[PDB]
Amino acid sequence: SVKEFLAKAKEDFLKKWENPAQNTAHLDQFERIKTLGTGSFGRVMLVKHMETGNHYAMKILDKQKVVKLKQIEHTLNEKRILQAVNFPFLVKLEFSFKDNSNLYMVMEYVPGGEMFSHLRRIGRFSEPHARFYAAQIVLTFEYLHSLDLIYRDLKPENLLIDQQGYIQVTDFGFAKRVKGRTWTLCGTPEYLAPEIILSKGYNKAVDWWALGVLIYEMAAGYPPFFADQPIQIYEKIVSGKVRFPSHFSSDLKDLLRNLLQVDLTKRFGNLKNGVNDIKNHKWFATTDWIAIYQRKVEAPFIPKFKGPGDTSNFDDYEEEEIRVSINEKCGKEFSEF
Amino acid sequence: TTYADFIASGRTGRRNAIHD
Ligand SMILES: O=S(=O)(c1cccc2cnccc12)N1CCCNCC1
Repeated sequence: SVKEFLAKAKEDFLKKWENPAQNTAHLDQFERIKTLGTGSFGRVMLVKHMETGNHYAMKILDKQKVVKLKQIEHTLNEKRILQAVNFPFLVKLEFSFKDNSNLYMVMEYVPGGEMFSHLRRIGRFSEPHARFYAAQIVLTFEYLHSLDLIYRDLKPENLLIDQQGYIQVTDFGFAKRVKGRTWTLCGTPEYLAPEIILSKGYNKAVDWWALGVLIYEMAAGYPPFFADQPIQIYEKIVSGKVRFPSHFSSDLKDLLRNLLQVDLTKRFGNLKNGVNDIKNHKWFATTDWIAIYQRKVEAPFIPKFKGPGDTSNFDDYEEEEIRVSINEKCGKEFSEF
Repeated sequence: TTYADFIASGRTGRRNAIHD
């Protein structure tokens, strides 16, 4: 009954992957309000659809800069995935379009902010708070992995909190739809699995490694491997020498011990029972997996929200002007967008 | 402590990715 859902979710995703969507909107249809996020080739803005007064997050990619930073294939892949996926912890893409200068992606505004701000502010989450989030990530991965997607970019900076206090995943820049193995050095240091650092040729097991780092970081307040510099973090990672704070329950230690397992072939999520080893684990004994899927569980933390189009859970960034050029830029490279 | 060691690394803020 979960396997039928996935087989039906798989066929849905494959249709929308081969026959998708293009120029569903235009830029003067929107009032630009404030920047919610920056990044190397783009920015994300809270916009207001003038026709309807509804608010969205608009992601604005500069075409020239995307070409400079050799990210064409990543931006195209993010868009493609986002219009083909359907799951309650994955953000919805409402419109995409482009002009002479820019690529645009219009998504649902998620007003609760990054988990990251929340976790640095409180310091750590208690085990049940941390478990609530974990459980959402465990189902999301189960979904994406059945589609053959590896996510690769899991960290609190990339998890947002909605109005109900549940998680939304945005950022499929690095996700890759493959069966078998892949070899790219990519990700964020604290969260890179050992096989990635050792240039081994790796698989979806990396994502469960990342879930362990995330569960640890959520319950501790800090990641399990850090240092001044990437290199010295990587040395700690491949050693597999985790120390756990004393407040960690023994049930958490046991799971964490099975996710941060250096060896691929005894890592939870990569064994024969698959994702079921994580779901039947004792740390998640009190966890109702269906009720989580249906969003029917009172969240233990709900972010403050003062009305539609409130940005109080986001940082302030330096507002820049939207430059639209009179000349078309990078038209061939971005035809499929 | 471990907390204090983490502050001493300078990576308590938003962490960037690496690319190729
Ligand atoms: O907060 S965002 O700007 C953001 C992205 C996509 C959709 C969003 C919807 N609502 C709020 C923020 C959103 N974001 C990009 C910056 C890096 N952190 C991860 C998410």
